[PDB]
Amino acid sequence: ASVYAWNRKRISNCVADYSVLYNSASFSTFKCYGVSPTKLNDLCFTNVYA
Amino acid sequence: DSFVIRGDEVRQIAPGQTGKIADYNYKLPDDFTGCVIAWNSNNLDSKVG
Amino acid sequence: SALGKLQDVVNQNAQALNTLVKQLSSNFGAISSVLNDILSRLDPPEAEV
Repeated sequence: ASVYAWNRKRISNCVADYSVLYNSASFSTFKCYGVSPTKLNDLCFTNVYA
Repeated sequence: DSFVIRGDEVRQIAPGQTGKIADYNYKLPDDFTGCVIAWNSNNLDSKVG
Repeated sequence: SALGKLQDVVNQNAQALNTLVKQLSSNFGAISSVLNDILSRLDPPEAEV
């Protein structure tokens, strides 16, 4: 979607492998703010939104 | 320490960075002191083939 | 209220201990007041801060 009508998808009830996101070189910017990128596999979350 | 990398990978030669050559090729410590030097070498380290 | 002088000392010491315990719940500008949350969420360059 366009940026004025940006699409919000709920992520819930899943096990997430962020290591395929860290190890992929396709992303020009992979920058996390309130959490380390390598600790994402060690934590549990709710209210995940893309 | 001399090496050749890409143009977008020069941000990863720094303390406290997350990245690819930082993890598996060349890591700088968090208490690193010194200077990192980078310049473009497309005229020398590149071939048309 | 006959024994208020001793009870005042007891209440002051217990209140000072309660304030000192309560001060652990404050984050003092950090992201969390729990050390384990910071150590499990962040890399050491920003977890140090």
